[PDB]
Amino acid sequence: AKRTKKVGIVGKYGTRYGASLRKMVKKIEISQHAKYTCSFCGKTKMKRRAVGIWHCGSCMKTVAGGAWTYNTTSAVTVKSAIRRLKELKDQ
Amino acid sequence: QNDEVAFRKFKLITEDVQGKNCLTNFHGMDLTRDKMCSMVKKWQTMIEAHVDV
Amino acid sequence: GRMHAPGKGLSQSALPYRRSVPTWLKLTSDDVKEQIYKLAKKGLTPSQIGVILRDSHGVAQVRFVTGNKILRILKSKGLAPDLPEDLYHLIKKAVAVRKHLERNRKDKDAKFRLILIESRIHRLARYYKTKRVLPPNWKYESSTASALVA
Amino acid sequence: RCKELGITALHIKLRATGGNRTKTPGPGAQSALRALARSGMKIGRIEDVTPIPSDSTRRKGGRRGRRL
Amino acid sequence: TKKRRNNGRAKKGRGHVQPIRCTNCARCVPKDKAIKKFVIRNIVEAAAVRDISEASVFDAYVLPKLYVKLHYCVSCAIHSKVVRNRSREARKDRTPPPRFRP
Amino acid sequence: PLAKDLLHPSPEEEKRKHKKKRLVQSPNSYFMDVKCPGCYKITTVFSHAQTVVLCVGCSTVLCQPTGGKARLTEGCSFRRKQH
Amino acid sequence: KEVVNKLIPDSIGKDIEKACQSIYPLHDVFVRKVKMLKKPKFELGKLMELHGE
Amino acid sequence: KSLESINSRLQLVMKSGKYVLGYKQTLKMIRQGKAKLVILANNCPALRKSEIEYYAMLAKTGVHHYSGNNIELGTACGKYYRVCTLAIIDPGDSDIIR
Amino acid sequence: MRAKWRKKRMRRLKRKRRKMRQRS
RNA sequence: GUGAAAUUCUUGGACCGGCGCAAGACGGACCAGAGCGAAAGCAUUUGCCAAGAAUGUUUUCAUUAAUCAAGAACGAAAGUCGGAGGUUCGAAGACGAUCAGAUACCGUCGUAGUUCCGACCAUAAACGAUGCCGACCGGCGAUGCGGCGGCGUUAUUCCCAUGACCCGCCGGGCAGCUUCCGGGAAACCAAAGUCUUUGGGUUCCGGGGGGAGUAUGGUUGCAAAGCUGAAACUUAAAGGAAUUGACGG
Ligand SMILES: [Mg+2]
Ligand SMILES: [Mg+2]
Ligand SMILES: [Mg+2]
Ligand SMILES: [Mg+2]
Ligand SMILES: [Mg+2]
Ligand SMILES: [Mg+2]
Ligand SMILES: [Mg+2]
Ligand SMILES: [Mg+2]
Ligand SMILES: [Zn+2]
Ligand SMILES: [Zn+2]
Repeated sequence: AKRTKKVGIVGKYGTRYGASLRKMVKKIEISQHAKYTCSFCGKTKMKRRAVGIWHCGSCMKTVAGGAWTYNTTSAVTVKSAIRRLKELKDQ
Repeated sequence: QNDEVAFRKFKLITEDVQGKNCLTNFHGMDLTRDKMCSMVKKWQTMIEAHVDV
Repeated sequence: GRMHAPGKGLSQSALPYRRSVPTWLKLTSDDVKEQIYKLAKKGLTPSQIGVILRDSHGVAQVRFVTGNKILRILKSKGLAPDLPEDLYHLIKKAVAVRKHLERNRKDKDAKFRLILIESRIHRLARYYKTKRVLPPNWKYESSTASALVA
Repeated sequence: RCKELGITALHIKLRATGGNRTKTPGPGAQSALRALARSGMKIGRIEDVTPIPSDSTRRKGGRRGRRL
Repeated sequence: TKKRRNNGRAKKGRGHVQPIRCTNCARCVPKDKAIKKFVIRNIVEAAAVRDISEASVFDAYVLPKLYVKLHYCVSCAIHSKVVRNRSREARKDRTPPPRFRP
Repeated sequence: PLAKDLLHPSPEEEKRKHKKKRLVQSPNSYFMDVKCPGCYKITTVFSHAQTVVLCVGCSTVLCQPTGGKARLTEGCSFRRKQH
Repeated sequence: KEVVNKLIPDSIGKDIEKACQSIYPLHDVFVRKVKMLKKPKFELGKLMELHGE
Repeated sequence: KSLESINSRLQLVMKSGKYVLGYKQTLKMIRQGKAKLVILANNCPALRKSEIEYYAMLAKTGVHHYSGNNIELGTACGKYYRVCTLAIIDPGDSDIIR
Repeated sequence: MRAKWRKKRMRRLKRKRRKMRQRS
């Protein structure tokens, strides 16, 4: 059955730290402990090892990423901009 | 120009001066305000294009 | 009026009052059946088969010249598609919209169109399961539908 | 002042307030230009140089305007 | 009572029309509701054309026109007398007043 | 007119009216014989064809599908089928 | 040099108008504006041969 | 238009032609000289891709680098598992022109 | 009053009532 | 800067003119009783991505449909939360004026906000103050899209295609003018007609004015608030459309 109405993963914190802080950390913890689909082997086994470090259990590929998500939106936009500037630089 | 149209202007920035003569080179052109405003009319479409070249 | 659009278009096809095969049509029933079988082996849906037959081979209605409809002929020979054509195309459209949506999260218009498409899919599937064309436990799953089409 | 500094002709560039604000030149344009003409100064080209935004920031006064 | 069939604006098959600022008071007026006047006035007064022509360095100089489009809220349009109240029947005609060429 | 004869319309207004709104539905399309120059065989082509029709003996296009009617390639002869 | 001299009568706009007649007629076709974005180092000989011979 | 065409043709290769799914079976079919087309996901390891290309050159068979990945190639094949390499023995649908 | 300002006055009064009831 | 002023900036060069740099907003004029979208809404170029109405169809399925409690998606602006950004404008606030007073209208400055991304909220005169689907019932000239048919002009080219115009027809739209179709209390409406000659299908919803969209209960929401929602008591009128008169800074 459903065990909690809204706290979900931050039910481990009990009544402590405040509702807004628990709500704030809930999404970050979900993204932190989620298992991502590896873009090298295709298996959903890419998970965080340390802060910013993401490892895949299948192909043993370690990727440097975000603290809580596998990649940040900032880095994705940066990669797109770098690709655009590289293809502009040469002709 | 001796007998060209008058609604066209030129920028002609100065690069070098020798003696009492300032020497200019092309810097840009533009139409006059009245010509541009008179060209735009209703019940018609205008097409605007820009290109770096 | 359209099912999911506020459009009241009238563009249809006016089938002629003459049900007789035209005299210049030399094609016999077996020849048309062979053409349908070949075009089905090429992978054409019955709508495309009818379009090709009308455009190129000069047959007006397959039902008029053979006595049977195209899907009837395919099902009789046993090479009719497992999914109905329009249901297949609706699932294909929904899969395409979902593929576009998982990259463009802000496309709320695409979400609205996806909702409309899935409503159409479920209504068509309910009709087909009532007619027992589909298995009675047939269900459209948005996650696993992508392998069923294309 | 121009005559005592040896200038005999003048190109004219009329300007209004421009920008997001009004585009009609003030009451002084006509009299200033006519006085320049009647003072012996020669007149050359005339052109409007009012700043026209391709589109501007929000004009002051609120959405209900200047209530008077 | 519904005074006008079109509600005093040109919006027919639209939901929203972008607003414009009144040229007199800077009021946010819908673009299809505002009174528009496109004045094409000589850049010099008709009293001063002769003096400018005399003081021109050119012989056949064509004086510039001034192209200004004006937008008014109906408050400023009525107060500035460009538009006037009309009788109930006379409100229904859309033909602009004649130019008075002669 | 209070006494329009709905039973016997003349062919002019019968042809101008919409295909569905006629007294009896009649398609506006037809079938045509198409002669490609340099080829002897004859292809029966729909007047409103939605596909590119090709000669089986020559790699030549006969019609280009458009919004309403397939535009025949130039140099190609065509006639009607039984009105 | 021969860009500036050919935009002096705006032959570019005239051939643009001539080229666009098969799509939709155009009447007031001009190069409304050109601006100078980058310049090559100001070689004095080039400026001199633009002014002189 | 190329991606939708290859997806439709791959769907029609299934249910109508002889194929084989996977790396080991693809190599087996290639060295038996009966694989007429090899399709590779761009997710393929570069060493595996290069080796399969060398095998294809030796056997004179075509290689198509699929514009998806092993998950999407598996979906395009109609399967619920990832396929990274596959070989068509005979299409039955003119994916491979005579 | 203007109906909008009666609405605003009523909203202020409703907030005050909610506060007083919560105080118990 | 204003009706006039004043706060304010100014021999420290303020304002003005010129040349550049930086930033963030904003996409004029073209722009229309024009288009698209379920609405909210949507206007710089170019590319990509899916989507769509209308039209054409001698293509296919063959009743799969219309409206819909519960439920679901979207939902202007303002407001809330987190992160960027903050040019202008500008709630609050400060000051200068006006004034009998002036906590305002006017002016100067200026916070939140207005900008982007992510998450809430679910309200507008969210209007056509006008449910959806279907059928019938006047005329006319236009407009946008698609298709069809025709003198001709034009673009290149040698001709037809194909564009740009001209004249018509068909289908779907935004509308407009006229009408003793008919309706209505009338204003007005070709729908607000086809209604005592009352019945095409269906959904939501009103029962004199206040109290009151209030109290209470329940529920959603971080909050603001949203949804459901009385009663006591009070009142003989409140309202709608039109006419005459009076009055109008
Ligand atoms: Mg006033
Ligand atoms: Mg009134
Ligand atoms: Mg609105
Ligand atoms: Mg908002
Ligand atoms: Mg913030
Ligand atoms: Mg200010
Ligand atoms: Mg009903
Ligand atoms: Mg009551
Ligand atoms: Zn991996
Ligand atoms: Zn105003």
